[PDB]
Amino acid sequence: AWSHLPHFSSPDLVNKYAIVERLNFAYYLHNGRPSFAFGTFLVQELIKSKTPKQLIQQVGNEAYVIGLSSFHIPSIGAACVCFLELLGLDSLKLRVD
Amino acid sequence: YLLMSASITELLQMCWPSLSEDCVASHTTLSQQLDQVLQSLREALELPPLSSLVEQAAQKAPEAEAHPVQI
Repeated sequence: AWSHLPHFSSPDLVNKYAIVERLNFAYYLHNGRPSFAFGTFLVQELIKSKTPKQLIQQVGNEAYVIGLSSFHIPSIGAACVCFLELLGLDSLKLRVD
Repeated sequence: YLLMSASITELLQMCWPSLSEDCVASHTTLSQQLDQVLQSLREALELPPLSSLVEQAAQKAPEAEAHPVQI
């Protein structure tokens, strides 16, 4: 029963489908915005990282996935290296790949 | 250091061990030294068995101390 005149944002339906998203670091990395990539990542997440070790490991896994995704392209690889270095981890797995 | 030894994406995708301050030139010097040695090595070592050893044992001790192979 849609009593209220609904639209592209019916309040009950809007709750039924409220699915928001933030500009995840993939935006900068995939573009290739290194220093801004790390900095915005920290701005959003470093404080938000209630589990700094766990969150750091997860971000590293994401970084490795992203890097592996783009073997041929040069720019993506360079961005991957820089983001790994700014992360604080090893810089040989991605380079070896 | 790369430029001086020669004397971005160019580099950050090469495969030296780590991008630390020293390791780059350290490895460059090590590899160059090993090559410059082994080249002269094979050069010297490319140069009767018992007879040859006997003759090589008949020289003066200071001369033998400067055996290029031993050197």
